[PDB]
Amino acid sequence: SLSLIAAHSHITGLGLDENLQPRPTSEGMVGQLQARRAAGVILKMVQNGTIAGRAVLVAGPPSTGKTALAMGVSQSLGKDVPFTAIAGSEIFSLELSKTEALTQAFRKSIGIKIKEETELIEGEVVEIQIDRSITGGHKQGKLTIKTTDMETIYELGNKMIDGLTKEKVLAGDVISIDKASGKITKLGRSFARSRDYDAMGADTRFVQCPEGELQKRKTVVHTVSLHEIDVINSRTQGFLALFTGDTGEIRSEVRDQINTKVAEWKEEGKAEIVPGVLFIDEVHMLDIECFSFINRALEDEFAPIVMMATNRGVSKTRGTNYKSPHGLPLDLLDRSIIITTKSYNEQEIKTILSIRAQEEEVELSSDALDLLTKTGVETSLRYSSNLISVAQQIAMKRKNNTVEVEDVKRAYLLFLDSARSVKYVQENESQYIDDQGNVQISIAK
Amino acid sequence: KSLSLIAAHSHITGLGLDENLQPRPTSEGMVGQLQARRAAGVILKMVQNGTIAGRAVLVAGPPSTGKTALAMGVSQSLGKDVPFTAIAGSEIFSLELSKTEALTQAFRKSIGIKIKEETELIEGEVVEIQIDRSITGGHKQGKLTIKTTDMETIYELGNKMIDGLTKEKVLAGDVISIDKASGKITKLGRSFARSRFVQCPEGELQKRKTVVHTVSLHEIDVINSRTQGFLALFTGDTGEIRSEVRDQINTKVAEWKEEGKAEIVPGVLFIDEVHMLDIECFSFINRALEDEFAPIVMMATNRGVSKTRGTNYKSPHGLPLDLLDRSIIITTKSYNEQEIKTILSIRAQEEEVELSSDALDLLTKTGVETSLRYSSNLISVAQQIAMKRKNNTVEVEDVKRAYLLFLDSARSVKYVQENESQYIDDQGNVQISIAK
Amino acid sequence: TTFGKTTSKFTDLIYSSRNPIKYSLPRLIYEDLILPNYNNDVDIANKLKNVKFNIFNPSTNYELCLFLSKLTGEPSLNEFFRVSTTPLLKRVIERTNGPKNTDSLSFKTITQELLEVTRNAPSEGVMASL
Amino acid sequence: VTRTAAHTHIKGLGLDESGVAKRVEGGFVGQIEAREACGVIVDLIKAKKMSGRAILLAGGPSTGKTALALAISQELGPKVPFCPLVGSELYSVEVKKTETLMENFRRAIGLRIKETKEVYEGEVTELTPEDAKTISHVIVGLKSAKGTKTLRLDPTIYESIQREKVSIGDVIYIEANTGAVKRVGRSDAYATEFDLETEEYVPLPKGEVHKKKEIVQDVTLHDLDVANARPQGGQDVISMMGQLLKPKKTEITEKLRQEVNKVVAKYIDQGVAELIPGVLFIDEVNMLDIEIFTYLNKALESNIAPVVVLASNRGMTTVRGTEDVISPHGVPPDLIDRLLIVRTLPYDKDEIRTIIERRATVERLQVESSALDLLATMGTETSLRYALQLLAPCGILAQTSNRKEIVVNDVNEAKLLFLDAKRSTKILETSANYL
Amino acid sequence: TRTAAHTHIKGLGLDESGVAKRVEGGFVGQIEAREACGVIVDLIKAKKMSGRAILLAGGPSTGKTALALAISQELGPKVPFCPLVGSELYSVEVKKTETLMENFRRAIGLRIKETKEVYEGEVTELTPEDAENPLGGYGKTISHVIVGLKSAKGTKTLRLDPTIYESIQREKVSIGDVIYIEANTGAVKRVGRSDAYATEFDLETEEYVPLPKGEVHKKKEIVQDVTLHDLDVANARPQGGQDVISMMGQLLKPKKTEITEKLRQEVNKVVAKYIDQGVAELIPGVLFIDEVNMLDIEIFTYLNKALESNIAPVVVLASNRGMTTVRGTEDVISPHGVPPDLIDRLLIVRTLPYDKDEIRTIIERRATVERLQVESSALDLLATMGTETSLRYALQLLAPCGILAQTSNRKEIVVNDVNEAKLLFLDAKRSTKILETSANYL
Ligand SMILES: Nc1ncnc2c1ncn2[C@@H]1O[C@H](COP(=O)(O)OP(=O)(O)O)[C@@H](O)[C@H]1O
Ligand SMILES: Nc1ncnc2c1ncn2[C@@H]1O[C@H](COP(=O)(O)OP(=O)(O)O)[C@@H](O)[C@H]1O
Ligand SMILES: Nc1ncnc2c1ncn2[C@@H]1O[C@H](COP(=O)(O)OP(=O)(O)O)[C@@H](O)[C@H]1O
Ligand SMILES: Nc1ncnc2c1ncn2[C@@H]1O[C@H](COP(=O)(O)OP(=O)(O)O)[C@@H](O)[C@H]1O
Repeated sequence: SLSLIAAHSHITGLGLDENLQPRPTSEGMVGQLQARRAAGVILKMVQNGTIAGRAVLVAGPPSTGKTALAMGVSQSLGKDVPFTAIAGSEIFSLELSKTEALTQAFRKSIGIKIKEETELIEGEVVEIQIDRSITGGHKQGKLTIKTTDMETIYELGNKMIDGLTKEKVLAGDVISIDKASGKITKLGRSFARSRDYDAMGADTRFVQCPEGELQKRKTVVHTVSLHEIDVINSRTQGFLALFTGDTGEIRSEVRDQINTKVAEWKEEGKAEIVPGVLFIDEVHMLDIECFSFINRALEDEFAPIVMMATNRGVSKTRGTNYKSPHGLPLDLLDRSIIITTKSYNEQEIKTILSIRAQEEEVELSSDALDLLTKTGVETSLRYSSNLISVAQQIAMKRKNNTVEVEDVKRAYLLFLDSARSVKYVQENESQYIDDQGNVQISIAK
Repeated sequence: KSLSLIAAHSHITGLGLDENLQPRPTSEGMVGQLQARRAAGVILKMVQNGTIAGRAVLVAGPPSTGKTALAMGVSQSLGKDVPFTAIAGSEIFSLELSKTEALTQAFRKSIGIKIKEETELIEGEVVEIQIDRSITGGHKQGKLTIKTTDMETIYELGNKMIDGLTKEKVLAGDVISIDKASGKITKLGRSFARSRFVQCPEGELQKRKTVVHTVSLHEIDVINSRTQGFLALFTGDTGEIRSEVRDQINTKVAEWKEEGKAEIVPGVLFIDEVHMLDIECFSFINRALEDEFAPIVMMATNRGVSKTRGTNYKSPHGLPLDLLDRSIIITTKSYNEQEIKTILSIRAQEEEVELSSDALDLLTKTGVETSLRYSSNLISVAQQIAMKRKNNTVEVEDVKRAYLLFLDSARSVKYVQENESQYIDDQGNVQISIAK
Repeated sequence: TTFGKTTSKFTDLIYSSRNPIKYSLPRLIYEDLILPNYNNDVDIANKLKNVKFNIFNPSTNYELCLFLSKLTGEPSLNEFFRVSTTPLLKRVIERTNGPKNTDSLSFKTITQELLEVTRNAPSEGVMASL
Repeated sequence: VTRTAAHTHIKGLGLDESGVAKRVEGGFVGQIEAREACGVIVDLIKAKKMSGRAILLAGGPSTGKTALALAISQELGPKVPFCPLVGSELYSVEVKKTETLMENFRRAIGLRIKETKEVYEGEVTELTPEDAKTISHVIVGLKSAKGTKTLRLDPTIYESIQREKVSIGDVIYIEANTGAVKRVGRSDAYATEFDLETEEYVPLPKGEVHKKKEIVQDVTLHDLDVANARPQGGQDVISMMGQLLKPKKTEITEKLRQEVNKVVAKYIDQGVAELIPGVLFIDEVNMLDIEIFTYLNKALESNIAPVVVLASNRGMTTVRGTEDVISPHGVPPDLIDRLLIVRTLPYDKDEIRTIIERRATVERLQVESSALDLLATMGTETSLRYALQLLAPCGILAQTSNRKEIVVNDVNEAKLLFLDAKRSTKILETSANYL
Repeated sequence: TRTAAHTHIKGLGLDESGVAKRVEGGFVGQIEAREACGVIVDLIKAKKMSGRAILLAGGPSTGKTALALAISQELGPKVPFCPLVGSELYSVEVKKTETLMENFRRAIGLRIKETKEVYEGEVTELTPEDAENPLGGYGKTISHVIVGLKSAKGTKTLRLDPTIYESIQREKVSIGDVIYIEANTGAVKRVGRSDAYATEFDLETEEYVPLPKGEVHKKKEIVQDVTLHDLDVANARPQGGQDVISMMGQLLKPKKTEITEKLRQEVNKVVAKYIDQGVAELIPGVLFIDEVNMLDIEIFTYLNKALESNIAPVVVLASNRGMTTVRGTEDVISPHGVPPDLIDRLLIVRTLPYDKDEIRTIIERRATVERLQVESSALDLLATMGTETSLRYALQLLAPCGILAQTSNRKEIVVNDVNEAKLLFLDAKRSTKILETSANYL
């Protein structure tokens, strides 16, 4: 497993009932009984899929749970629906325009669904017999493919033999052949022939011989975003641009062509459109041209639902010289519905700290948890959340199982919050570097 | 070898010092600045000892006081096979490298690796060559007779020797050098045989010769990186080399020094006009000096309390206080009359100009009055005025003619300041017409 | 250049042009950084970074290969592993115009559709002259 | 022989088993609280259970923040990755700063692979291919000074043998797992076939043909990311000349990062790889723009983020990229909530004297007692770094007078020859035209 | 069906030779702007004027983009329409002048008609006929090539040039394949394999396609539509050759380049030459740039230069500013953010804000298109909200009311639903009032 305990990983879905009524504490999130209801309405808006291009705004003070709400919406949305989570500083690119980066972030969050039914013949090659006619225009073949359970013999075509001459196969080679599409792959070499050649080589790989039946039927459902189709249909070999990011300002005419293509697929009926959510954390630091493109780019039919989070008050919009509410211009605020989050009290902070210490496998006493709750009321919540994990290691250094009040006091002594750091800087301002670069290094005057 | 007409610092052959690090009044083209020369000798001994690394010194003083002269003296006193990088403050502002990457490349270009290897060589004079072909020509047989002043021998040639001698055609009487292990043969010249011209080699034909190589860390950094080859050392497009290959080169060099196959020769990085760097470059310089492979940095600046670049405050020497905290400062002073006249006499000796005593005294007076560089520029331009009247020695009239023809700073400012209607001002206002 | 000149039944003419600038490299850097031996791990790390941990390997990443084969329409699932591991000049030199199946996510643009008409079109046609 | 650069007397944090710190142990003097908190952070890192833990250590200049970070890197060991950084290095002209921050984030998560090196070497005695035209296999016979040994080979290694122009009598090198073929050169037994030849001659290997060795390979996630995202294509093993087109750094798509995480998790689940999270240390964090400070908030919430250590010396200083924001240590208030602040205290006279004595010890110099008192008074009067920088010219001036011990006179000449910042500023103030 | 802030507007709503009525085409009110846009539509359909600019201006949420989409709907899908945002002109690859010229050339369409003669069907026979007197030193000297075709209700054998045999051998055409023969150029190509050979082998990777319908020989007139920018980018790139540079550029990132005026001049020359033969037809369209306040003054000067061109289409601008400075200048106070040099070149259309009944009808039709049923009292409360806070805020609070109705298992929207939507979602005014009265470091 390649996942550690993150900042908010206890949140698994929105804690709602069938009637979109939030529980006081369920599946991770505590309190916030109106933002959870509004986010449930937004989740049902996404899951209906009948409307498009609407932006909501999550505004509140810092350390309130806006990104926790976004994580809950992402976890309760489930799979197969795309969820793009970007920050405000990602769109300022050296090789890409701001507007095209916004367009790529818009088109990475809406995809289509393709259903593929396969007929796989996976087995070990034993012998290949090649027969030619008198004219020699076409070549016939015999394939002896073998599983652990059974073995049979198929036939080849001219294109099959030509495609098997490319990527050379011998006896003991594990291949798989699709009946309907004719797809060819070389899985590697069997372990039964791993002791004959005495040296492997560069292109070889050893896989186990498969078991069971030969012709297995299985259907696959693929979810392809529109940005992937845009990248693929813009170059000769475009998947490397998908995995390296050097797409470089894809032209609009292929985007209109792909939009007409997707409409044709939906009308004919081999695909259906899965909308998604684009989440922009810290939207306040975006340039005014990006805001204008966001304003005018939400009226397209192939537009997802945008979630923005801002913890700023009436501040200065970037790129301009005035001040606006939430750091956003009034044209975008007209095209929005605002979800407001409110600060917590002692019991909610108590429950959140209990949940976070429960996940981190830290056992707290009642008095230590009360001290952490008092610190979370006085200082911020994240200070207490980090103090839990530090005090657990302090408890292990004392050879103790559960933490005590003394470990929390030692963690409070050894580590500082913002206010104590500000005070200790202010009473010793001569030893730190000022705005004018003035400092004193010598301690004796 | 190292073609040059006349340099402005061409008379400085090194630091004039005794065996007890004492500066003589006149030695190696350097006069005056006794304490600065003693400090630079101490820094030279610090470089030559090689046991400490990453120390930055600063040379600060008034303009035209010999800071670049001190740097050139240290560079000449180091001699060969020791790296010495001299860059300016405006060179790092690249369009295809970042500033930290350019500073990193300049840091790693100033430390080198000394590796000794031996290669067996054959060099002599060709007497006679036979090439034999068969009936079908499939097999080639050959014989080569080669001699020195002490021996003579005949070699039976293989096929690849025959193809290597047919290519780059070698005739009789030709002096060549043959590398057996690589197959490269070079023609040294022609022997002195009338019947270029190089003499016949002496001693044994087959010599094991030891060549001492010195390669900087930046070269191994470029070759170890797989994105570009060694041709980027000449074309100059390295392009932001990653730190991982630098760590591998660090570990490999450390284990080479531990095994004993190679030694580390540290050098000096000289930054000239260091005051024109950004504060990001200064902050990188603070944390780049505690690495084990860090050279000794020399900075020269002449500003006073001026604005640091990229900021909005003023600092001493144009540098922030944390950078000046890790620096020891050598201060240069202005010159006297005797030192100015000795500098002018040395520049006269280097410019093959014969001067009279009165012309030298007039040059000394006008150098004390205005500038040392003004007199050092006038002394070479007076010789052409002297040669126009067809006499060898430069007299007083030539110096007065050169003083009349070519102005200095103060006279030009004085002439501008009461004629400013004829010059373009800060507002772009000028008067062109003579009347009205 | 510094080539092999003559200091004056056929005559041999062999290309022997070199450059006067010589860059000297010690044997130690070559033999301990570029050539594999017993005491270095050049080949081991090359295999480890190019074969075992490659994301286009069908022995470990068959789902991505099938997804990309649906996306592009390549008839072979080893095409991406072969494309990602050979140099660009080698790729453009031996590029072959193999057929692609129609049931895929990619078809032809308008510009290429106009392009394939005028490959061998004669003059006086409107689309060829345009 | 031995080199010394501002450090290397720092060997560790210097703590006992209880976590408390001694006064003078491990090259550290003073600052008990910061060293104990750093040991707690070391234990938290060794737990290998938390991700995205940000630590700020703050104090005045020349107090020992970088020494503490180096003590962290020494206490964790060489197995744990450590990526030191300065805040100015995040600005590049090739890609955006956020992508450089993501690369420096993923450089600190390491892996350990256990691999086996198998090598055949020796003189070729038999090279007889046969056809099944297509060759089915080749059989190679190798000879060394301890015997001979024959091997069957696959045709791909026969093609690689034909690449090196291997004939009978050439000493070659075959790796069994990778399949690389290196031709060392012709053997000495065939050195007299011609009197002059373009072929180098090497002796026979004195050991066996077969050699078996177990090795450990340490790679990070950034190495796999840059190995899987070559835009030009896969490189050859030997390319001394450069590529025809210059590869430049690109914006790596997070889908590639997801696939790399999937492959690494699959290899971890089979017991082949071990995950070693490490430390990303950023010095002079106040040189960062507010955009990187915003992207750090997102980057600290990842499930694979390493432990981040930041160090700063500024006070109530304006954040870069803003005009009307005053924040402590140059760190914005949206990000300063997420860390824990470790305070670092200045030094006294006796601590400065002990530091100077330790630096004279590690530099292999002998000083007198009165010279030590004068250097301590100088350090308390100007700066701590000034005496440490002036220690070595004192040793050189003592060496030039044929003495092995620094006395007061050498300290006086070093004080006279080299100045500090205060005397240089007092010269700068009382001067006519630019000093 | 997906609805996104639009698609309830179909055209303008004018009658013939007369005044636009109030209830037509999804428009409520804005009668004079609709008449002006109808006159603009007639001017575009006259196909005579070139380089005309129209700036339509008003407050936010007035119907500017609705009128532009009504222009595009009234012109038809054959007339090109290029929607442009003012932020789109700034690129990091080329200059903004070249981006403006590319979007300028994208708005001119060309209609080309052509007659194609074809020979398609399943291959019956393939016999290279030899000559009567073969030449020495050679083998199989072809005199002609006999190829038999088979289609649905049609079979025809053909005599071919001997040079077609190289094209047969190149594209690997065998018996049973279906091919496609161009008449004049030759140049056969393999469409695929016939469906009758689909069960020939067990495993075979071969494209199988149906047998084509109709006769083997037919004459079809194909009308194709391209724009001038497609012709520019197709003539600019080098054609299919064997050089390393062309395929290397095909395998790399397609970076845009500054297309010179010479290529555009030659394209216009050959295009005019093929109009005057009566073959091609030129269709101008609309380049619509909205929020032109974000344009720099250099782009305004290049617009001044580019509007005087002969081939230029009609350009429509939209802005919602008053007396603001032009970007790139620190003192030019100008109406609508447009410099006075461009303002003299264009006609200004004014749009007016709405009333109680117009907002009520707009909300009613938007709820009708969104497939929702609302009550009378809920509609009156929504109209009161629309004239109290914003029209767009009342329009965005319809679908969450439908969700809250569906949660309580009702298909009707009533008063408590919109009260709960008020209590859940805030507009900008109450958000600003919360911001101004909070001192919690927000
Ligand atoms: N409703 C909630 N339930 C549980 N934890 C919460 C909640 N709201 C906030 N938190 C905790 O607060 C921490 C940081 O809050 P965050 O969501 O970042 O606030 P904001 O989004 O306003 O910055 C997270 O680690 C999360 O665990
Ligand atoms: N002590 C000295 N000995 C010899 N030449 C000197 C000395 N001091 C200055 N000069 C000469 O003065 C000239 C200009 O001085 P320079 O070093 O360029 O000034 P700065 O130190 O401001 O760069 C140089 O040609 C240098 O040779
Ligand atoms: N407690 C200590 N014991 C020994 N040496 C110290 C101590 N604190 C600082 N130093 C030394 O002081 C020098 C400068 O300290 P430094 O780490 O640069 O502080 P800062 O990073 O805050 O400027 C370092 O070389 C370090 O070895
Ligand atoms: N006259 C009208 N008739 C019908 N709907 C209108 C009318 N005017 C505006 N609207 C609606 O108002 C919404 C926003 O109008 P918009 O085009 O953004 O105006 P502006 O361009 O002035 O901001 C659109 O979804 C549109 O359907």
